[PDB]
Amino acid sequence: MKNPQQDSGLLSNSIDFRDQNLIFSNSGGVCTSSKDKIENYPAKGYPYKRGVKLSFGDGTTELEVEAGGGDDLYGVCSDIDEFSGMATVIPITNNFTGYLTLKKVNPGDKLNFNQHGELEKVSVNAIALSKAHKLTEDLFIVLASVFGNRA
Amino acid sequence: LMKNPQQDSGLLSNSIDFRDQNLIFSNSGGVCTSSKDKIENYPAKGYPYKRGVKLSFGDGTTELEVEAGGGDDLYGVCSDIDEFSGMATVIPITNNFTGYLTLKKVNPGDKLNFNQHGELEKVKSVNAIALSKAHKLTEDLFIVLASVFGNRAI
Amino acid sequence: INNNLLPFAQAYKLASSEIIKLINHFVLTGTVSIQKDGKNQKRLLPNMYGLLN
Amino acid sequence: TTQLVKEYQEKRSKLEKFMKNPQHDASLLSNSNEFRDKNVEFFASGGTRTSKFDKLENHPFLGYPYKRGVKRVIQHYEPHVEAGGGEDLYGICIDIDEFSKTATIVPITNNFEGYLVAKDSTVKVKDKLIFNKDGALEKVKATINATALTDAKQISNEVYLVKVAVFGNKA
Repeated sequence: MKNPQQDSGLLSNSIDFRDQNLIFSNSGGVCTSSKDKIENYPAKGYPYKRGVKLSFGDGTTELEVEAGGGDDLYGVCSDIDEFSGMATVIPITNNFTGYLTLKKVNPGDKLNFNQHGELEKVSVNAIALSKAHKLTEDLFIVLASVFGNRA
Repeated sequence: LMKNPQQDSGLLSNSIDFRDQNLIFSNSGGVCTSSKDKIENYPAKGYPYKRGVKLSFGDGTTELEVEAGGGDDLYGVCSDIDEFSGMATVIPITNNFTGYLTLKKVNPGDKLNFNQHGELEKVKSVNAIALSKAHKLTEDLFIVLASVFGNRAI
Repeated sequence: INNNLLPFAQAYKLASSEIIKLINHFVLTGTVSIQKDGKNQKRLLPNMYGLLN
Repeated sequence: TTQLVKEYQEKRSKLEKFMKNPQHDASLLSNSNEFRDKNVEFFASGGTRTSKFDKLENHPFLGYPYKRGVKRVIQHYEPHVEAGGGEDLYGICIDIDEFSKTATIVPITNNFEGYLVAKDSTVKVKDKLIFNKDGALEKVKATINATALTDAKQISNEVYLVKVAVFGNKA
């Protein structure tokens, strides 16, 4: 869940302005252009902040996006609407720079998406712009810039 | 070395003609530009003007920069530089570009690839095709009209 | 005629007619599709039903 | 005379087969009141889903590259685009103005979703497709990543349209 469902017990202190963006609720990218192509797809599971792949059913229902990677990588999920079950996808043709889930890494390392849509060190897909940031016991994020697929 | 020549010209320019008046090093941007083009700006490390650029990482004290390069590290193509701020305009490799780029010191329709110095050379992993022949601006400076559209498959 | 381009008013009228046909089909059958076979249906939210389904 | 008229009709039909929206005069108004399966036609230009920030380039073309993969060909006149695939693929033609002989092309760097010409009717859903030398999509060494969303649908004796999403190149 992008937004922590459990309510907080205390009001936050809005005095500092540093290191206030390394959160899982942060949706989108650090740098966003007005000419970016954005699509919306039915969500299979929770692909938020993970690479997505197109999955076709038996034909009765339309195609959807599921967390994955490898040669089946189609795009990167940057946002999700839970009420409508909709996943926001930036196509792999379009380049993306933002915080993505990392497999539980130093700047300059070449990262590729695994079968679960998690970035892992090495075809390369992105370059790590920072180090792993731990949000939960198994949840790690990393700032990466995706520039398509190149061997 | 500089987009605008540092030495002031000694004479006025003649502007009665309209043919072959674009083969200059200050012709920034692209010959054919779309209104839906994605453009970024990065700190410059050197003079990557009209050259293939790659991401350069320091010791972490300062932000990353872009430097001339290619091969398996190519990130985009620089098309303009603001000298005062040291800013390099970058068009990502994910977006196709058509314009004049520095050529290594070639017939139309030949396959081109970026070298370690960010210069085009005759051929692997980058889709670049030269649309004209080499134009010599200086004894060591050569330009060529080429179209770069994504990366190829190895 | 060659490029199938229309004025805004006529284009809006035709598009609205098609959308109303789709809405009527949804209200009747409970599914949203543009194929005669009935495949490739749009995945819809729960608690959204028609008279037939 | 009458035989010449018949031959003219035959050649006119053959030429009109390879046309986006051939102009015909009919004696009756065809009825297609059913709103389903009304979009699988040869004159349906563009794509099923279109974004405002899509890049379109108009180029002179040789032959008829409509709904086909196009490659840049340099000859004196400006270079044109010819229907072809393989490793020389440059883009895909989505519309043609025959009066100006100008083809609108989506570059390979931009993803597309729409109906394209297929080599035959041996293409199923979830099938890897490759552009052949004629610019047609054939079932699978694929430099690009194209997956069929539907099955091949026949319109003419050789017209086979299939819904395909192309999202770049492989590695």
